[PDB]
Amino acid sequence: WQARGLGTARLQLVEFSAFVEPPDAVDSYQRHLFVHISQPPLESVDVRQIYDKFPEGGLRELYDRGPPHAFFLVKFWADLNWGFYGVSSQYESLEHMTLTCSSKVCSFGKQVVEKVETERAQLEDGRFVYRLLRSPMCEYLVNFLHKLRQLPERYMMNSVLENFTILQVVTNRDTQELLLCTAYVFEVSTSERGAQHHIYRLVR
Ligand SMILES: *C(#N)N1[C]C2=C([C]1)C([N]C1=[C]C(C(F)(F)F)=[C][C]=[C]1)=[C][C]=[C]2
Repeated sequence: WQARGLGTARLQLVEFSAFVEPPDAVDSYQRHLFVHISQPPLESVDVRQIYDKFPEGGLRELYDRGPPHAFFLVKFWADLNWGFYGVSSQYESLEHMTLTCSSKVCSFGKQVVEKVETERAQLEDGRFVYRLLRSPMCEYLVNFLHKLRQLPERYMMNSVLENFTILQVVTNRDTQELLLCTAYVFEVSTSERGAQHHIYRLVR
């Protein structure tokens, strides 16, 4: 009954990216992905080890109310060499729901920006999809990339990214119940390698 991917029986994640398109993309399009998830049981990380990096809206509260199986950790190795900055998310379910998608950016485990969005069902192939596509990146985060990208040393980037975390909570708006809560922790990938992720189940 343990998850094989990032999702529950009640809300799969299909794809997720954050990307930059250069102003030169109007003529000859190209995409650069800082992070990307496109979609044997997932490896397991104790939720108590990563309380310190998120508020106390907090990870402890949200796991306490549950459900435990909805909680996931993604480590990202960002690709940080490369305009419009966008984040695209897509989800699926078998229910018609209305989704509310709360993205908390935390620096040293304090909330620094929050984004909250709604997306309603679109029935496609017996399936409900929720397309949150090309949402413009929050200005702090685009600034946090340009500043982070000019660091002399990648261990400096990881040192900064050590204290930079993001908490996404996806809830049915109507029923107010939690569907999917994802903890993001960041490293920089080396320049020759592109973006990577490892996805864990948060347990207790
Ligand atoms: C703001 N803040 N944002 C616009 C937005 C965001 C961030 C997310 N969350 C998210 C962002 C990243 C990355 F920093 F861009 F890599 C990684 C994971 C989650 C989601 C939707 C819109």
